[PDB]
Amino acid sequence: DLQAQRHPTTGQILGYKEVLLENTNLSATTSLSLRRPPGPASQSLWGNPT
Amino acid sequence: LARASSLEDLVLKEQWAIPVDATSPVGDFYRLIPQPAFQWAFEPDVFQKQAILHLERHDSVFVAAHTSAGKTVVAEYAIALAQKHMTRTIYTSPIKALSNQKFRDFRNTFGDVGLLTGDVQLHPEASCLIMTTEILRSMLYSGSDVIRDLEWVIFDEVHYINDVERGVVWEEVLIMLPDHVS
Amino acid sequence: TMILNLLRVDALRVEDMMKRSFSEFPSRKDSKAHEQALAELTKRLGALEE
Amino acid sequence: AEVHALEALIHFTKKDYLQAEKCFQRALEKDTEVAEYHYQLGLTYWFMGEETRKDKTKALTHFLKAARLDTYMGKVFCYLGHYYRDVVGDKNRARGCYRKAFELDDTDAESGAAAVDLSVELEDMEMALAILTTVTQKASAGTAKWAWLRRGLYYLKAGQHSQAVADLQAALRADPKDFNCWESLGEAYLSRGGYTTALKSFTKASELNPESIYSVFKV
RNA sequence: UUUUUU
Repeated sequence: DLQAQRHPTTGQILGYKEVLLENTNLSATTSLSLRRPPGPASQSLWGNPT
Repeated sequence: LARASSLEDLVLKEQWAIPVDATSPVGDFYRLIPQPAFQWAFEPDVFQKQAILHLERHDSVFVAAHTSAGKTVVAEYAIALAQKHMTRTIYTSPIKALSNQKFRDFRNTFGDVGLLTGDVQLHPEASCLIMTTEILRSMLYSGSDVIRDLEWVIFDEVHYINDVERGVVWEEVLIMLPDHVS
Repeated sequence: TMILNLLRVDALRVEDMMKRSFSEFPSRKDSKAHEQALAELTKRLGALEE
Repeated sequence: AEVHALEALIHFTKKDYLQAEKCFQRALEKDTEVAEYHYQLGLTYWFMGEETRKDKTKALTHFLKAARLDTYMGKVFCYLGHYYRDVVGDKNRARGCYRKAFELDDTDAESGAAAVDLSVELEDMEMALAILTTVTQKASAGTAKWAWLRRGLYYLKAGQHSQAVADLQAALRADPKDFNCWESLGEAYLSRGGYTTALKSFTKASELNPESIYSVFKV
């Protein structure tokens, strides 16, 4: 992801360093957590199987 | 330093339901909460002041009042707090005809209020969506990505649980609600 | 509709909703006391000789 | 004679002026009042006068040492111990006497915020959380942003987003203009589920201080 | 011989 860095006090962007993502291989139709990708697209609010 | 270093370092070393009293406690509503999220043209009564005192800490009230015009002060202070925090709030009414004038009054009182019902879908992107409970029950079974931004769910008339053909909706909703939603 | 919307999902079973219903509250109110009494009274039977 | 009064007035005049008079006031006070605790007031005045320009490795530093040996019971010598441990001289005992000077004389955020910040900069962390909790009960309505922000970030390092968001919300309710708090709160919402509240918060963060690239990029 | 929601 190339995440930002933060000064330990009054956090300021020292530099951008790459780290490993951890909640990939997670999907909207096979996972029930608030970490999954948002959704297919703008979509019908209700009435959605799968 | 050797002696001064030491001379400095030696000196250097369950109930689950709280029946808050109706009348007695509150005496000081303005010392704390000096910037209320909403300001009326009159004085909020004692029990409404206590309810606001507990809504500040993000607790979960159960108002049970007499007059229909006393509860909506809490019901719009929660929306003022929601707009202050940038989050979203869902006000849910059972009657299809009751959720029209409530919509009118909430759009007139402040900013953006979307409405969702069986046929109306005015602005389904606002921060005070007004719906019928069967629509919240239908978008709890799927994700619908609105649940990601909620703070408050204002069940308006929760004494319809005693109904014979719709009392199961209120309990399917009260069960499926995630934990971060007061 | 309830049965369909819960069989569809894998990590949720239909008896969970039945357990959590208000009409089951009196039976399921002091449930933690029931399991603690069972798990610490099974110990007390674990005393007697065969 | 006005011994204490005249010396104090001369020191005050020296403070109003440059540190030239300070050398005379310090020498006169040290020569005249030979003590350790009553002398500690003149020692602290001489160190406050000398700290402007003088290096004072022995004139004020030993004076501050005598004032530290004259540590008073109540709210009279903790700030001296804090200022004595500024940057050097066994920084671990410097952290110890910040902890002592803020544990005894916990009065205002100014001393309090610097004290807690320097405490948390050292390795130990599970002591800062208790301090933050203690300050948190005495937060009346806002007006404790120096505590709220640090405790929110400290809660942000762990995966405990509910309390962290609440803390940052309280901090902004205190004063809703520091863009750093808005950006950090937006990041807090984005760490957990919320997507449109993070967007709204980041837009608000960028609208004021429109110089910040990170906020617009995140938007 | 009234009332109600996807």
